[PDB]
Amino acid sequence: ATRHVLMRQGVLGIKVKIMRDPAKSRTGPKALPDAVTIIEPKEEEPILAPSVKDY
Amino acid sequence: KKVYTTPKKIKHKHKKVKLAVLSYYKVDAEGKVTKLRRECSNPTCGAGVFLANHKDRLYCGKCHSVYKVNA
RNA sequence: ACCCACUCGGCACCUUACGAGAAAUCAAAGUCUUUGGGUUCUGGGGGGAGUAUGGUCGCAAGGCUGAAACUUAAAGGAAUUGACGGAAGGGCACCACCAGGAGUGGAGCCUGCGGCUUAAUUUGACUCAACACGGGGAAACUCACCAGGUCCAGACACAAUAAGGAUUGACAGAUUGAGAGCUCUUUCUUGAUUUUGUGGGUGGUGGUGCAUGGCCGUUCUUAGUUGGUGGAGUGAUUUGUCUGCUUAAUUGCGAUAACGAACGAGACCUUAACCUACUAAAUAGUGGUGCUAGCAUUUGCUGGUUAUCCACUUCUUAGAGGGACUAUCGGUUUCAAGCCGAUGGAAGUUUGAGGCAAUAACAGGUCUGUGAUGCCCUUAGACGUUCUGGGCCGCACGCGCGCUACACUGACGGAGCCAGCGAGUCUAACCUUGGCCGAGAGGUCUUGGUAAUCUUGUGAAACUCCGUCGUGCUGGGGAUAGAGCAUUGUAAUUAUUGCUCUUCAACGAGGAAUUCCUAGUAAGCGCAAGUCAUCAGCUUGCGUUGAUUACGUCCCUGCCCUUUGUACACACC
Ligand SMILES: [Mg+2]
Ligand SMILES: [Mg+2]
Ligand SMILES: [Mg+2]
Ligand SMILES: [Mg+2]
Ligand SMILES: [Mg+2]
Ligand SMILES: [Mg+2]
Ligand SMILES: [Mg+2]
Ligand SMILES: [Mg+2]
Ligand SMILES: [Mg+2]
Ligand SMILES: [Mg+2]
Ligand SMILES: [Mg+2]
Ligand SMILES: [Mg+2]
Ligand SMILES: [Mg+2]
Ligand SMILES: [Mg+2]
Ligand SMILES: [Mg+2]
Ligand SMILES: [Mg+2]
Ligand SMILES: [Mg+2]
Ligand SMILES: [Mg+2]
Ligand SMILES: [Mg+2]
Ligand SMILES: [Mg+2]
Ligand SMILES: [Mg+2]
Ligand SMILES: [Mg+2]
Ligand SMILES: [Mg+2]
Ligand SMILES: [Mg+2]
Ligand SMILES: [Mg+2]
Ligand SMILES: [Mg+2]
Ligand SMILES: [Mg+2]
Ligand SMILES: [Mg+2]
Ligand SMILES: [Mg+2]
Ligand SMILES: [Mg+2]
Ligand SMILES: [Mg+2]
Ligand SMILES: [Mg+2]
Ligand SMILES: [Zn+2]
Repeated sequence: ATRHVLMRQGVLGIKVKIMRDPAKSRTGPKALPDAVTIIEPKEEEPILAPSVKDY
Repeated sequence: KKVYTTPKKIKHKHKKVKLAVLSYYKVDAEGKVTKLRRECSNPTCGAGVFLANHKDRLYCGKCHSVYKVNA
């Protein structure tokens, strides 16, 4: 948003540029196209040679 | 830049005159009153408005330009 | 003579930094506030000045020694980052060439800028990045220009004129372009609303774009900018940000005192390509079924059909999704990023086209878009506003974008007859079918449509096709001009525009130069929209026909990057 402010000498241009948090976006895309999330795997306990449960 | 040319002839506006307007009613002694210069016949005019007398001319001024009636 | 090793004394060189230093750099310029080996010489802000004077040397030019008055806040050293260079070295690009295309420049006319002219020819802009730009196609308007005529729309406060009237208007005539009571003749009207004055406002397409906001153009068809911690430097700073390689790209690969991130790029967004799959549609259609016309008569072919119903979604339309990742493979290369061909595929040039766009530069443009604005100008004999009329179009010429032409791949007459992006009427007079009258322009009576519903399938134009001409400034070309009919509008003369007939110029391919452009592109062709009462030779889009030639390069041109140099830093204006 931009505003002419009027002083004795003249006019000053006001230009404000505000960046609201993408994560909070609510009703619209909630991060940048730049944003690449990876989901973190789990640790694995190997072997446990074949055994079968019975219900 | 450029400025100020005249043929002369600088004018001036309406005069309006003054006098003292209303002496025209003729009041006889004890006590009655006659009215000089008969008034106007239009319905927007209230019988207090007269007709100016020039030549061929008795004309109404309360209705702005309206209805010269010659007598 | 050569070699190898040692050693003195030499001309140098490399690497280092315990040290030094303002730094560049120094094996001395190191052993210095932890200050002392011996000794000679010089200097104590810049200038005045190596000047004056005296002494002395010389043949002379000159050498030596050598002040001060006065003046002045810096001069100055090394290094740093920028800026610039008429320094190199790499690059990048059809606003650059290569190869070619189509031209422009030559001609006619159309328009813009200049000059000239003029009562006025209002004005902004001058290389790219001014000249069909100001949306700038002006008959009034617009208008700012010129010749003239009214108006206050001078808020408000103070003071005065003044209810014995402060002030307003005016019929007819004079007057005026004017049926302007402008002003005057004359004499009614009018009633505290104004008038005169000072102060103060206001209005202005008056000035200043070199006072500013805003917006915009260019650098930029660019690839550039920044910070964490870590390395260097006393420091400003630097490295990260780089030899090479690679991309359109600071895009990456890689190399590596850097590692890992941020903006810009990319991602993103829009539109264009693909959905016999999903959800649907009498404002979209296809099929079937009725109703029906013509021809063949064997059923068939081709149409008409207010919904007459059945059924559907391939066309279409727009919701929802899927698809491409340069995938597969084969080449090549630091077998790295990539690049290359085939295959597959709707699509493989960033899939094509845009939109968006970092910091930084300009005294770039715009007070003539604004009730954005500072200052100055003016403010009532107005630069305000309006009314009347002319002018921006004025024509010995110079320059720019273009339009139409020189024809036979053509003009002309018939004829076949194919789009998309569009837009449209309520306080109306728009998009308009159809029918009637008109050679044409056009008029008139109806009609639907606020529109996927009516205009429209916008039956556009190049074009295809059968002919008339036959290469002759020709039947190519249509300037110029005359006469006649219509149309927009209060108004058309200097002829808004259109038609009809007659007139039939230049131009026989255009000199030096010079622009745009690499694929559904170029170029040819028309349409729709902007503007608009009328007026497109212009623009913004769109489809129709559809190539030749590159797949490269740094030679001209331009610009980016490092290296370099600097006495610039208000930065080569
Ligand atoms: Mg030495
Ligand atoms: Mg000395
Ligand atoms: Mg001194
Ligand atoms: Mg000396
Ligand atoms: Mg000296
Ligand atoms: Mg000397
Ligand atoms: Mg001497
Ligand atoms: Mg001697
Ligand atoms: Mg002597
Ligand atoms: Mg060429
Ligand atoms: Mg142009
Ligand atoms: Mg224009
Ligand atoms: Mg005018
Ligand atoms: Mg004016
Ligand atoms: Mg400027
Ligand atoms: Mg200037
Ligand atoms: Mg640091
Ligand atoms: Mg750092
Ligand atoms: Mg740096
Ligand atoms: Mg980004
Ligand atoms: Mg793109
Ligand atoms: Mg006028
Ligand atoms: Mg003009
Ligand atoms: Mg269509
Ligand atoms: Mg249609
Ligand atoms: Mg002809
Ligand atoms: Mg050129
Ligand atoms: Mg129209
Ligand atoms: Mg219209
Ligand atoms: Mg015109
Ligand atoms: Mg300086
Ligand atoms: Mg100079
Ligand atoms: Zn009357």
